[PDB]
Amino acid sequence: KVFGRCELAAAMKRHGLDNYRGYSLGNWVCAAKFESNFNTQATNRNTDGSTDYGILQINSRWWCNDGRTPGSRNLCNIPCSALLSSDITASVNCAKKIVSDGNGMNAWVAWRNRCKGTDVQAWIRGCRL
Ligand SMILES: [Cl-]
Ligand SMILES: [Cl-]
Ligand SMILES: [Cl-]
Ligand SMILES: [Cl-]
Ligand SMILES: [Cl-]
Ligand SMILES: [Cl-]
Ligand SMILES: [Cl-]
Ligand code: NA
Repeated sequence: KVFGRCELAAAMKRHGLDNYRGYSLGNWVCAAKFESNFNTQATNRNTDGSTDYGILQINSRWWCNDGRTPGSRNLCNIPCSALLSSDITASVNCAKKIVSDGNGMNAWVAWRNRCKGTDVQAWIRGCRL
């Protein structure tokens, strides 16, 4: 599914991401735009052989099982295919674990490079929330 900006903001608000560990909703919407262009089916292969999955590009080295990342962990206890669903529940529940891991949203390279320190409230402007 390719979400609209406000559609995704509403879905993330309903799943408890607004101010989760102090990160306002616009941070999560901005991260999704630049990681995946709001497409749940996005995949990208890394040099190390791991793959990033779904709207928040969650990596198979640590967070999900894809059956082809040798010596990896599955800390979210999910098949990586679950992260590509039109239902963002699995992605949101795993993202809450990642952002609690000590580096906050710096875990998402596109957030650090494109969202951090910008006016992220712009990402939820005009939305009915
Ligand atoms: Cl947009
Ligand atoms: Cl915000
Ligand atoms: Cl594996
Ligand atoms: Cl594991
Ligand atoms: Cl699994
Ligand atoms: Cl959803
Ligand atoms: Cl933090
Ligand atoms: Na894994």
